[PDB]
Formats: sequence, C-alpha cells, structure tokens
Amino acid sequence: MSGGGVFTDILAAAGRIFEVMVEGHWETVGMLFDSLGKGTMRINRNAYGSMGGGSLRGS
Amino acid sequence: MSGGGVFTDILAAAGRIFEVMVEGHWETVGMLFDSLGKGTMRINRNAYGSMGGGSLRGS
Amino acid sequence: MSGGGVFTDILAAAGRIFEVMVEGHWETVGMLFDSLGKGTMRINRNAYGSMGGGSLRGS
Amino acid sequence: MSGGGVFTDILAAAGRIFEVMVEGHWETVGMLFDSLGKGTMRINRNAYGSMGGGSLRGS
Amino acid sequence: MSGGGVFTDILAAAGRIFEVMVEGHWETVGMLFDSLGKGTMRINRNAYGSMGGGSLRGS
Amino acid sequence: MSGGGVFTDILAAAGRIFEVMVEGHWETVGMLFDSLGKGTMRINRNAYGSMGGGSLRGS
Amino acid sequence: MSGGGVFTDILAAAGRIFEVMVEGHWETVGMLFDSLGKGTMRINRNAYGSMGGGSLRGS
Amino acid sequence: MSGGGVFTDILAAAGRIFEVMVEGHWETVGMLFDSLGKGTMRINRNAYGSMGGGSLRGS
Amino acid sequence: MSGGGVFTDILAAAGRIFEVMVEGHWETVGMLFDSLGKGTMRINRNAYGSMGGGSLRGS
Amino acid sequence: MSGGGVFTDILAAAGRIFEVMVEGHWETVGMLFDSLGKGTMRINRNAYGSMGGGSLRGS
Amino acid sequence: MSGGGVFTDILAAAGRIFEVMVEGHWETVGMLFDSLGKGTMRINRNAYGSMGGGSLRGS
Amino acid sequence: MSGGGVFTDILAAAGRIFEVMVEGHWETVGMLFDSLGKGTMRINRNAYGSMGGGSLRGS
Amino acid sequence: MSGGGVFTDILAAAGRIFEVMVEGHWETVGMLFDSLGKGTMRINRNAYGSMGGGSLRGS
Amino acid sequence: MSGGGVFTDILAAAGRIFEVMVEGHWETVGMLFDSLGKGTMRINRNAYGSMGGGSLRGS
Ligand code: BCL
Ligand code: BCL
Ligand code: BCL
Ligand code: BCL
Ligand code: BCL
Ligand code: BCL
Ligand code: BCL
Ligand code: BCL
Ligand code: BCL
Repeated sequence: MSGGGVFTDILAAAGRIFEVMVEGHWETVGMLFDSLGKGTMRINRNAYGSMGGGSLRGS
Repeated sequence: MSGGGVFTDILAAAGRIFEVMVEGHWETVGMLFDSLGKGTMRINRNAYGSMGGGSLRGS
Repeated sequence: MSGGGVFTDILAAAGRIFEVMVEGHWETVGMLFDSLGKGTMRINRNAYGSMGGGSLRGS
Repeated sequence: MSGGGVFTDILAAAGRIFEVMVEGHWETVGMLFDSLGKGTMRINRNAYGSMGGGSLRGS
Repeated sequence: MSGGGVFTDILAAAGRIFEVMVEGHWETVGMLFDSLGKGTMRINRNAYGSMGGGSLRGS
Repeated sequence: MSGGGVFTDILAAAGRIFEVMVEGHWETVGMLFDSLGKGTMRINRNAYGSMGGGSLRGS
Repeated sequence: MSGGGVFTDILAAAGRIFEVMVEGHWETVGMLFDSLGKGTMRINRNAYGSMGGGSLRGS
Repeated sequence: MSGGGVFTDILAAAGRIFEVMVEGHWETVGMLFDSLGKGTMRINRNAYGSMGGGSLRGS
Repeated sequence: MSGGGVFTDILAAAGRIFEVMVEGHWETVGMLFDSLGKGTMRINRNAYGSMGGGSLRGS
Repeated sequence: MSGGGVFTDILAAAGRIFEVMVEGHWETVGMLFDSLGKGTMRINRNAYGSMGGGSLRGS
Repeated sequence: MSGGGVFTDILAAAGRIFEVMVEGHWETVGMLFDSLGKGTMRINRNAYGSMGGGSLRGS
Repeated sequence: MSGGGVFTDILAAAGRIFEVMVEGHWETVGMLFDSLGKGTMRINRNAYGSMGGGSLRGS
Repeated sequence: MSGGGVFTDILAAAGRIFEVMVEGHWETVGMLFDSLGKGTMRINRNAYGSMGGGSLRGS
Repeated sequence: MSGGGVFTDILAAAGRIFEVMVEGHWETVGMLFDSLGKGTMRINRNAYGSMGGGSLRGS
C-alpha cells in the first residue's frame, strides 16, 4: 500500500482551504449599510430648523 | 529425514513477518480526524461575536 | 404684464414632479435584505441535528 | 436610474447558489467510517473462540 | 456708486467657499488608525495560547 | 489634494500583509520535537527486559 | 520560505531509521551460548557412572 | 554524517535576522502624529482672543 | 583450530566501534533549541513598554 | 613375545596427548564476554545524567 | 539657514549605529570557556576508578 | 572583525582532540603484567608435591 | 636473552618524554585573560566622571 | 665399566648451570616500575597549587 496516500489529506485541505475563501468573504458587507448615512442629512437641514415646540394650542 | 526442514520455520515466519505489515498499518489514521479542526473556525468567528447573553426577556 | 406667467407653476411642478422620482426610488430596497434568508440554512442543518441537550456533566 | 439594477440580486444569488454547493458537499462522508467495520472481524474470529472464562486460579 | 459692488460679496464667499474645503478635509483620517487592528492578532494567536494561569508557585 | 493618497493605505497594508508571512511561518515547528520519540525505544527494549526489581540485598 | 523544508524530517528519519538496524542487530546472540550444552555430556557420562556415594571411610 | 549540518543555523538565522527587519520597521511612525500640531493653531488664534468670559446674562 | 579466530574480536569491535558513531552523534542538538531566544525580543520591546499596571478600573 | 609391545603405551599417550589439546582449548573464551562491556556506556551517558530523583509527585 | 542641517542627526546616529557593532560583539565568547569541559574527563576515568575510600590507616 | 574567528575554537579542539590520543593510550598496559602468570607454575609443579607437613621434629 | 631489551625503556621514555610536551604546553594561557584589562577603561572614563552621589531625592 | 661415566656429572651440571641463566634473568625488572615516577608530576603541579582548603561552606 506504500504510496498513493492522497485521500486523508484532501479533508485536511477542504477544511484548511475553505479558510481562505470564507475569510475574504466578509470584508465586502462592512461599508454597504454604513456609507449611506450622510445623504439623508441635507433634506433634514432645510425644511426643518425650529426645534422649539412652542406653546400648546388651546392652552 | 535430514535436510528438508522448512515447515516449523514458516510458523515462526507467519507470525514474525506479520509484525512488519501490522506495525506500518496504523500510522495512516493519526492525521485523518485531527487536521480538520481548523476549518470550521472562520464561520464561527464572524456570525457569532457577542458572548454577552444579555438580560432575560420578560424580566 | 399679460402672458409670461411661467414662474409660479414651476413650484407646482417641482413639488408635483418630485412625486414621480421619489415614488419609484423606494421599490429597489425591499428584496435586498429578505432574499438572503435561504443561504444560511444548509450549514445550520448538517453540522447540527441533536436538539437533545442531554444530561448535565457532573450531575 | 432605470435598469442597471444587477447588484441586489448577487446577494440573493450568493445566498441561494451556495445552496447547491453545500447540499452535495456532504454525501461523501457517510460511507467513509462505516465501510471498514467488516475487515476487523476475521482476525477476531480465529484467535478468540472460548468465551468460557473458566475457574479462577488459586480458588 | 452704482455698479462695481464686488467687495461685500467676497466676505460672504470667503466664508461659504471655505465650507467646501473643510468638509472634504476630514474623511481621509477615518481609516488611518482603524485598519491596522487586524495585523497584530497573528503573533498573539501563536506564542500565546494557554490562558490558564495555573497554580501559584511556592503555594 | 486630489488623488496621490497612497500613504495611509500602506499602514493598512503593512499590518494586513504581515498577516500572511506570520501565519505561514509557525507551521514548520510542530513536527520537529515530536517525530523523535520512536527512535529511543529499541535500545530501551533489549537491555532492560526485567521489571521485577526482586528482593533487597542484605534483607 | 516555500519548499526546502527537508531538515525537520531527517530527525523523523534517523530516529525512525535506526529502528531497522537495531531491530535486526540482536537476533545474532540467542544461539551463541545455548548450542554448546550438548558437547559437555559425552565426557561426563563415561568417566562418571556411579552415583552411589557408598559408605564413609573410617565409619 | 559529517557536514551537511546547515539546518540548525537557519533557526538561529531566522531568529537573529528578524532583528534587522523589526529594528528598522519602527522609526517611521514617530513623526506621523506629532508633526501636525502646528497646523491647527493659526485658526484658533484669529477667531478667538477674548478669554474674559465676562458677566453672566440675567445676573 | 590454529588461526582463523576472527570471530570473538568482532564483538569486541561492534561494541567498541559503536563508541565512535554514538559519541559524535549528540553534539548536533546543543545549538538547535538555544539560538532562537534572541529573535522574539524585538517585538516584545516595542508594543509593550509600560510595566506600570496603573490603577484598577472601578476602584 | 619379545618386541611388538606398542599397545600398552597408546593408553599412556591418549591420556597424555589429550593434555595438549584440552590445555589450549580454553584460552579462547576469556575475552568473549568481557570485551563487550565498553560499547553500552555511551548511550547511558547521554539520555541519563540527572541522578537527583527530586521531590515525590503529590507530596 | 535652510538646508545644511546634517549635524544633530549624527548624534542620533553614532549612538544608534553603535548598537549594531556592540550587539554582534558579545556572541563570540559563549563557546570559549564551555567546549573544554569534555576533554579532561578521559584521564580522570582511568587512573581514578575506586571511589571507595576504604578503612582508615592506624584504626 | 567578521571572519577570522579561528582562535576560540582550537581550545575546544585541544580539549576534544586530546580525548582521542588519551583513550587509546591505555589498552596496552592490560596484558603486560597479566600474561606472565602461567610461566612460573611448571617449576613449582616439580620440586614440590608433598603438602603434608608431617610430624614435628623433636616431638 | 641477550640484547633486545628495548621495551622496558619505552615506559621510562613515555613518562620522561611527556614531561617535555606538557611543560611547554601551559605557558600559552597566562597572557590571554590579563592583557584585556586596559581596553575597558576608556569608555568608563568619559561617560562617568562624577563620583559624588549627591543628595537623595525626596529628602 | 672403566670410562663412560659422563651421566652423574650432568646433574651436577644442569643444577650448576641453571645458576648462570637464572642469575642474569632477574636484573631486567628493577627499573621497569621505578622509572615512571617522573612523568605524573607535571600535570599534578599546574592544575593543583592551592593546598589551603579554606573555610567550610555553610559554616
Ligand atoms: C467530514 C466533513 C467536513 C468536510 C469534508 C470535505 C470533503 C471530504 C471534501 C470537501 C470538499 C469541499 N468542502 Mg468541505 N468539509 C467540511 C466543511 C466545509 C464547509 C463547512 C462550512 O462546514 C464548507 C462549505 C466546505 C467547503 C468545501 C469545498 C471547498 C469543497 C466542495 C467543492 C468545492 O466547492 O470546491 C471548489 C474548488 C476547489 C475544491 C479548489 C480546487 C478546484 C480546481 C480543481 C479547479 C480547476 C483548477 C484549474 C485547472 C487551475 C487554475 C485555478 C486557478 C486559476 C489557480 N467544507 C466538513 C466539516 N469537504 C471536497 C473537496 O475538497 O473537493 C474535492 C471533498 O472532497
Ligand atoms: C451578508 C452576509 C451573507 C453573504 C453574502 C455574500 C456576498 C455579499 C457575496 C457572497 C459571496 C459568496 N458567498 Mg456568501 N453570504 C453568506 C452566506 C454564505 C455562506 C455561509 C456558510 O453562511 C457561505 C460559505 C457562502 C458562500 C459564498 C460564495 C459562493 C461566494 C464567495 C466567492 C465564492 O466562493 O464563489 C465562487 C464561485 C462563484 C461565485 C460562482 C461564479 C464563479 C464564476 C464567476 C467563475 C467563472 C465562470 C466561467 C467564466 C464560466 C464557466 C463556469 C462553468 C463551467 C459553467 N455565503 C452570509 C450569510 N456572499 C460573493 C459572491 O457571490 O461572489 C460575487 C459576494 O459578493
Ligand atoms: C483505522 C484503523 C482500522 C483499519 C483501517 C485500515 C485502513 C485505513 C486501511 C487498512 C488496510 C488493511 N487492513 Mg486494516 N484497519 C483496522 C483493522 C484491521 C486489522 C485488525 C486485526 O484490527 C487487521 C489485521 C486489518 C487488516 C488490513 C489489511 C487487509 C489491509 C493492509 C494491507 C493488506 O494486508 O492487504 C493485502 C491485500 C488486500 C488489501 C486485498 C487487495 C489486494 C490487491 C490490490 C492485489 C492485486 C490484485 C490483482 C491485481 C488481481 C488478482 C487478485 C486475485 C487473483 C483475485 N485491519 C483498524 C481497526 N486498514 C488498508 C487497505 O485496506 O488497503 C487499501 C488501508 O488502506
Ligand atoms: C504602527 C505600528 C504597526 C506597523 C506599521 C508599519 C508602518 C507605518 C510601516 C510598516 C512597514 C512594514 N511592516 Mg509593519 N507595523 C506593525 C506590525 C508589523 C510587524 C509586527 C510583527 O508587529 C512586522 C514585523 C511588520 C512588518 C512590516 C514590513 C512588511 C514593512 C517593513 C519593510 C519590509 O519589510 O517590507 C519589505 C517588502 C515590502 C514592504 C513589499 C513591497 C516591496 C517592493 C517595494 C519591492 C520592489 C517590488 C518590485 C519593483 C516589483 C516585483 C516584486 C514581485 C516580483 C512581485 N509590521 C505595527 C503593529 N509597518 C513599512 C512598509 O509597509 O513599507 C513602506 C511602513 O511604512
Ligand atoms: C536529537 C538526538 C536524537 C537523535 C537525532 C539524530 C540526528 C539529528 C541525526 C541522527 C543521526 C543518526 N542517528 Mg540518531 N538520534 C537519537 C537516537 C539514536 C540512537 C540512540 C540509540 O539513542 C542512535 C545510536 C541513533 C543512530 C543514528 C545514526 C543512524 C545516524 C548517525 C550517522 C549514521 O550512523 O548513519 C549511517 C547511515 C545512514 C544515516 C543511512 C544513510 C546512509 C547513506 C547516505 C549512505 C550512501 C547510500 C548510497 C549512496 C546508496 C546505496 C545504499 C544501499 C546499497 C541501498 N540515533 C537521539 C535520541 N540522529 C543523523 C542521521 O540520521 O544522518 C543524517 C542525524 O542527522
Ligand atoms: C520555532 C519558532 C520560532 C521561529 C522559527 C522560524 C523557522 C523555523 C524559520 C523561520 C523563518 C522566518 N521567521 Mg521566525 N521564528 C520565530 C520568531 C520570529 C518572529 C517573531 C516575531 O517571534 C518573526 C515574525 C520571525 C520572522 C521570520 C521570517 C524572517 C522567516 C519567514 C520567511 C521570511 O519572512 O523570510 C523573508 C526573507 C528572508 C528569510 C531573508 C532571505 C531571503 C532570500 C532567500 C531572498 C533571495 C535573496 C537574493 C537571491 C539575493 C539578493 C538579496 C539582497 C539584494 C542582498 N520569526 C519563532 C519564535 N522562523 C524561516 C526562515 O527564516 O526562512 C529560511 C524559517 O526557516
Ligand atoms: C552480543 C551482543 C552485543 C553486540 C554484538 C554484535 C555482533 C555479534 C555483531 C554486531 C554488529 C553490529 N552492532 Mg552490536 N552488539 C551489541 C551492542 C551494540 C549496540 C548497543 C548500543 O549496545 C549497538 C546499537 C551496536 C551496533 C552495531 C552495528 C555497528 C553492527 C550492525 C551492522 C551495522 O550497523 O554496521 C554498519 C557498518 C559497519 C559494521 C562498519 C563496516 C561497514 C563496511 C563493511 C562497509 C563497506 C566499506 C567500504 C567497502 C570501504 C569504504 C568505507 C569508508 C569510506 C572508509 N551494537 C550487543 C550488546 N554487534 C555486527 C557487526 O559488527 O558487523 C559485522 C555483528 O556481526
Ligand atoms: C586553557 C588550558 C587548557 C588547554 C589549552 C591548550 C591550548 C590553548 C593549546 C593546547 C595545546 C595542547 N594541549 Mg591542551 N589544554 C588543557 C588540557 C590539556 C591536557 C590535560 C591532560 O588536561 C593535556 C595534556 C593537553 C594536551 C595538549 C596537546 C594536544 C597540545 C600541545 C601540543 C601537542 O602536544 O600537540 C601535538 C600534535 C597536535 C596538536 C595535532 C596536530 C599536529 C600537526 C600540526 C602535525 C603536522 C600534521 C602533518 C602535516 C599531516 C599528517 C598528520 C597525520 C599523518 C594525519 N591539553 C588545559 C586544561 N592546549 C595546543 C594545541 O592544541 O596545539 C595547537 C594549544 O594551542
Ligand atoms: C603505564 C602508564 C603511564 C604511561 C605509559 C605509556 C606507554 C607504555 C606508552 C605511552 C605512550 C604515550 N604516552 Mg604515556 N604514560 C603515562 C603518562 C602519560 C600521560 C599522562 C598525562 O599521564 C600522557 C598524556 C602521556 C602521553 C603519551 C604519548 C606521548 C604516547 C602515546 C602516543 C603519542 O601521543 O605519541 C605521539 C608522538 C610520539 C610518541 C613521538 C614519536 C613520533 C614519531 C614515531 C613520528 C614519526 C617521526 C618522523 C618519521 C621523523 C620526523 C619527526 C620530527 C620532524 C623530528 N603519557 C602513564 C602514567 N605511555 C606510548 C608511546 O610512548 O609511544 C610508543 C606507549 O607505548
């Protein structure tokens, strides 16, 4: 049976190799949700400007 | 019956020889189960990150 | 100053028109987050399967 | 921004497609440990046969 | 004095214009300090591995 | 200063890249001390075959 | 340093080796001392043949 | 096995040489953060100047 | 049997000769583990420079 | 029966002559077991060196 | 005196440079005294062999 | 001072080398005193043969 | 046995001769350690020139 | 039986003659052991030189 021992490893590889693909498989998501944030501020800064609730109507 | 005494020795040699094959018949297994341990870790690092169980719901 | 009264309506237009863009702007999101849900199921299944916590060690 | 909306579906696809690879990924392991079983029986049968422990030495 | 009134505006501009330069003058810093974090982890994962402080020497 | 912002990213790189050299660097050691245990056994086996300490001289 | 990792294995060798030399080395001794016990008998038998001590002289 | 002993020293070398890289690796950081300091003073000086808080309104 | 007494002396040899191979077979190891100690020092020097543990958080 | 008396002496000769063969028959054994001795010392010298039994575990 | 500021840095050098020379100036000594220990042993093995002091003269 | 370090050794050598000369310096003495022994027995065997002290003269 | 008495004198020689090699052998060591004491002084003199310990800080 | 009386004198001879051989036989020994005493002195003197035992450790 000497030589030809190429099975057994593979499993070690499927486990080890998969580490590379799964590791760089995340980094992409980070900015997706976060980047937007700024774009909604400009509409907010105009139309709205008077925080003062003021007196209550009918009282 | 002098000469021709080749039997008794085979039994000595059917046991002794078997020592060579059996001895190098176990080393293969060692790594099989082991090596894998590393691969499953990356998935577990990302999705899971907050050990903090937090407070109990409804209490 | 008969005629030449093409201002005023622009305001009506910008306000009215903005409805067309903004009312087609949203629809894109919806599916974005929702579709995913079907990819994580196939790894969760196989590696896990025994809900039975079993007895507590040391007791 | 009519058309050109081919980004959102990739996540849907990665989440989906991944299902095909992972679902055929497993089946290989099943027979890996189970097949063996039969091979160890033949040696056990010959060198062992008298279940009868017999009497205890010195008593 | 009619016409030639180009001064007063510069002040409105020196203040308004500076808004553009100062606004895109911060975004650069964000990643500088943060990105590094990851690189120092690998030396930490090897040489170190046994959290268990163990028993106290001389006691 | 538009473009030419190649400096900051290097830090991200020195930290991130070093992650490669260091990770591959440790694997060499594991086999080194371990493989030896087998060679010392045969000498030990012949000269030392009697465990029975026997009686104490002078008593 | 990819490839060129042929040292760490010599030790695995050397120790793994040596098993072969040492193991076939001992078999020589067994017969040396034992085969002799059959040559001393023929002189002992003829000159000596009367176990009977007989009576004690002077008594 | 006279000669051919060029392995052992590699460890000594990797351990020793690594000193050269790492002892030149640093140095770059030092000035990075410190320099800046002088740039923010010029704007703070002109728009601010009256330390005297003065009296409190409504008292 | 005058002359031809070349056996016996081999044993005197095999024992005596082996003294040579075994004696010059251990010296290799000495440097192996030792030499390394120096290389781990530089990383340890920079990142860690403040021994002062400081005060205890929350007290 | 004068002369021809060569039978009586042979016994005297067999008894005598045998002295020569038996006398030089021994000397060979002397160094057979004694020479070895030295060859086993070198392995003992290395792998063992700390006579100090040290403290007893668990006490 | 813009430009021509090459002094101060020499002092920065001269001290830093001296680190290289002094660092690789001690490693030479290590083996000097050590290596000798083995040589004096052979004379001491032969002439002296009987640790047993024996009885005291005149008593 | 790189290279030319051939002094520090030598001592290691005079100490080591001397082991070879001193080790084979002995051996010769062994048989010098011991071989004689036999040559004095033949005169003793003749001339003396009557251990019996016999009776004491004058008593 | 007239003449040929050249063995007994070798011992007288070996012992008498070795007197020559050993006698001139030692003279080498003397200078080795001693000559050094003069090179360490110069660095000691400049950096350290104030013996006066001075007052104790905090008292 | 006049003449031919040459026997009786041989005994006188053999006995008388043996004096010549045996008398010159001994002289060889004398120096053998005695000359050596001058070779051991030159190693004893350099390595040892301080007769003074000094104080006893721990007292
Ligand atoms: C005992 C159960 C073990 C296990 C046992 C196994 C076994 C057993 C096997 C795998 C295999 C695989 N495992 Mg697994 N695996 C485990 C855990 C995982 C998990 C998980 C999240 O739990 C996942 C998703 C993976 C992922 C994977 C894949 C890498 C692979 C299935 C085919 C594939 O996609 O390769 C896609 C691509 C590759 C495998 C890389 C090689 C592709 C080459 C051949 C393409 C041609 C190359 C071209 C000619 C040259 C140019 C290429 C470039 C330009 C350089 N494993 C579990 C815990 N795994 C199989 C495998 O390794 O493939 C044989 C396999 O036999
Ligand atoms: C938000 C977090 C989501 C997630 C979001 C993402 C996002 C976002 C992306 C991925 C991507 C991927 N995800 Mg995901 N993913 C999740 C859950 C999973 C899990 C999991 C176990 O939980 C795993 C392991 C996967 C697995 C995968 C891979 C299929 C893929 C990474 C590259 C790759 O290996 O494709 C290897 C092979 C392919 C992708 C198939 C296409 C390969 C083609 C381009 C090769 C050339 C074809 C040739 C020219 C034509 C001939 C081919 C044949 C002969 C027909 N995802 C998590 C829960 N995933 C990335 C992706 O889909 O790639 C763009 C990606 O952008
Ligand atoms: C994991 C630990 C497991 C284990 C797992 C393994 C693994 C893993 C392997 C073995 C293998 C073997 N094991 Mg196992 N084995 C276990 C228990 C046992 C026990 C025991 C008493 O406990 C024994 C003695 C055996 C016995 C054996 C042998 C059958 C075989 C080693 C080579 C050999 O001798 O095949 C001699 C002959 C054969 C294997 C039959 C095939 C021979 C063919 C190739 C010769 C040429 C054929 C010719 C071209 C065509 C004409 C032929 C005829 C004329 C028809 N195993 C333990 C419990 N065993 C190995 C094996 O099965 O070989 C691949 C192997 O890879
Ligand atoms: C703030 C402190 C941070 C840190 C901040 C920095 C900073 C700041 C810098 C580095 C730099 C480096 N860091 Mg760092 N670094 C940290 C942690 C580490 C640790 C550690 C184990 O803790 C180490 C040893 C490393 C290792 C390294 C090196 C990769 C690099 C020093 C030069 C070098 O060796 O590049 C050798 C080789 C390269 C850098 C790759 C590029 C080489 C090219 C230019 C050669 C020519 C290419 C040729 C023309 C094209 C063909 C090439 C091939 C055939 C394709 N860093 C700490 C935690 N590091 C410096 C750097 O990245 O270089 C400028 C740098 O400026
Ligand atoms: C760390 C301390 C370890 C140890 C580590 C080492 C290290 C390290 C090394 C050795 C080496 C050796 N060890 Mg070790 N070894 C240990 C334990 C043992 C013990 C013991 C009883 O404890 C012994 C005596 C051995 C015995 C041996 C020798 C086999 C070998 C020294 C040279 C030699 O004799 O090779 C004699 C012959 C051979 C090695 C076989 C190869 C000879 C070839 C090169 C000759 C030419 C072949 C020709 C061209 C082709 C035709 C040949 C045939 C016709 C087919 N080791 C101790 C416990 N050992 C060295 C070694 O193995 O050499 C590389 C080595 O590197
Ligand atoms: C037992 C565990 C030990 C250890 C044992 C090992 C072992 C074992 C090895 C290393 C190796 C390495 N170790 Mg280490 N090492 C330890 C501690 C450290 C620490 C640490 C911070 O603790 C670090 C990060 C280092 C860093 C390093 C690297 C220098 C090297 C991995 C490849 C490399 O980067 O070479 C980058 C470049 C070089 C090694 C210099 C030589 C490059 C040449 C070959 C390129 C071609 C030259 C060209 C043809 C000529 C022109 C060149 C110039 C123009 C003059 N070690 C740990 C504590 N280390 C390996 C090594 O050094 O490779 C042999 C190695 O064998
Ligand atoms: C009574 C039991 C005794 C004992 C009895 C014997 C007996 C009996 C024999 C051995 C033999 C051997 N014993 Mg032993 N031996 C004992 C104790 C030991 C111990 C031990 C650590 O206690 C060990 C490991 C050894 C080691 C060895 C080996 C040296 C040798 C087996 C072959 C070999 O390896 O030679 C490898 C190499 C050589 C033997 C050197 C000669 C090789 C030549 C022939 C190769 C060709 C030379 C070429 C043509 C010319 C160029 C060469 C160079 C370039 C100059 N013995 C036990 C305690 N030993 C056998 C032996 O000595 O060989 C005949 C043998 O017959
Ligand atoms: C610090 C004090 C150390 C010490 C330090 C030193 C130092 C230092 C030196 C010596 C040297 C010597 N020491 Mg010392 N030595 C110590 C302990 C000992 C002890 C002891 C019993 O404790 C003894 C007696 C020895 C013995 C010796 C001698 C081997 C040698 C003096 C010349 C000589 O005899 O070489 C006789 C022969 C040789 C040295 C072998 C080489 C001869 C070659 C050059 C002749 C020509 C070769 C020819 C051209 C080629 C063919 C040759 C063959 C046919 C193959 N040392 C003490 C404890 N020793 C000296 C030495 O080793 O010489 C350099 C030396 O420098
Ligand atoms: C009884 C125990 C006695 C003792 C008895 C013996 C006996 C017996 C013998 C020795 C012999 C030796 N003893 Mg001693 N010896 C004792 C004490 C000592 C001590 C000691 C520290 O106590 C030491 C280390 C020595 C040292 C020595 C060596 C000089 C020599 C072993 C070979 C050798 O090295 O010669 C190396 C070199 C020489 C001997 C000089 C002659 C070399 C010539 C033959 C080389 C060729 C010359 C060339 C053709 C002409 C050109 C030469 C020049 C250019 C002029 N003895 C003990 C106390 N010793 C042996 C001896 O004297 O050699 C026969 C020997 O037989």
